[PDB]
Amino acid sequence: MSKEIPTPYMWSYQPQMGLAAGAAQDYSTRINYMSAGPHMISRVNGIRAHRNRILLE
Amino acid sequence: ASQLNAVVDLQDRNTELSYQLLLDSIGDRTRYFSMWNQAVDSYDPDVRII
Amino acid sequence: NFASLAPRHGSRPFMGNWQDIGTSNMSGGAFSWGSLWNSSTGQMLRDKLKEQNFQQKVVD
Repeated sequence: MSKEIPTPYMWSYQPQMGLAAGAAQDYSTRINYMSAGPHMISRVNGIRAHRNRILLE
Repeated sequence: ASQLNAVVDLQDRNTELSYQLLLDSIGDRTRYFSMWNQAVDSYDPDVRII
Repeated sequence: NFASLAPRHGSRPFMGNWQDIGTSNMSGGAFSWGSLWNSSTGQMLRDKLKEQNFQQKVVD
């Protein structure tokens, strides 16, 4: 969502040709915090930021 | 005060079956407990297999 | 000192835990290893034989 902490995009492999097929945002591992307050919501956003830092690097 | 829910239920989960399996796992099952109507269903193993 | 008169599991006298020395009474006292017209001559013998061993917590 946020243009600064974005859910990452995960590639899809085509085994047969060896090229990489289209990718997409990850949609199986999202965290549902829609029932949380600002504390945990900030904590989760920080966690996703940490994950993004790990990936980029 | 917090006018927001705190129990999130999806259509995928099957809490009935999960509770059944948990009851089977943690303790004995064949025993009968009338408080929760805790009676497990079964057949006579002679009726099922002649 | 007294390890000589003990069964030995091999260069290591088999002296048990000392924690164990006697309390039972009537409430709060329980011990492990708990308890547990002829129509069809099928599983009747199986159930009669079923009263011969519990593997519940067999320990060795």
